[PDB]
Amino acid sequence: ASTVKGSVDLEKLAFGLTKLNEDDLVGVVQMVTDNKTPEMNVTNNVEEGEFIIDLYSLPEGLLKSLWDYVKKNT
Amino acid sequence: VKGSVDLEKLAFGLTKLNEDDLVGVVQMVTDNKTPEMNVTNNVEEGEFIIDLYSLPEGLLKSLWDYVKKNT
Amino acid sequence: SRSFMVKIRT
Amino acid sequence: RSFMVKIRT
Repeated sequence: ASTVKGSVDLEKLAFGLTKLNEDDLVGVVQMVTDNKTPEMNVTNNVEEGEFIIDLYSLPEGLLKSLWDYVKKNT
Repeated sequence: VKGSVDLEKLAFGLTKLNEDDLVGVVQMVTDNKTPEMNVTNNVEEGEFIIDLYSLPEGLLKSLWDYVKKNT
Repeated sequence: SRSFMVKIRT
Repeated sequence: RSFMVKIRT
């Protein structure tokens, strides 16, 4: 149940995030950060180089935009 | 990675800057522009596009230090 | 409730 | 040879 929100397969989205080139992965981090709401669980540990996100905390519209971006850039 | 700087970490860190602190990145890059740097400021579109691999190692270190200080 | 954690690493 | 970053308003 935790793997689909708003008809977006979050596991498929997460698999696709891994295939992005490093400069296109930064674009995902930008899209998440630029659209951040308080309900979104997003942690950017800058010195560690890790960006931690609860995909289920994201609004359906943003998930759809992230999934479209991931399909476009893989 | 170029110099002592992980370019991907630098890029991730740039995303965490507040909008007013991003202006300081644009300032620092523009103030230190060399021909070999690939830097575009599309002013009317509000876009600042840089090849991090094209930046000299000293500027990358000062950028990384700025990012650590302001995030 | 429901969660799906992703750790995007450099 | 490139790592493009686009800072956008």
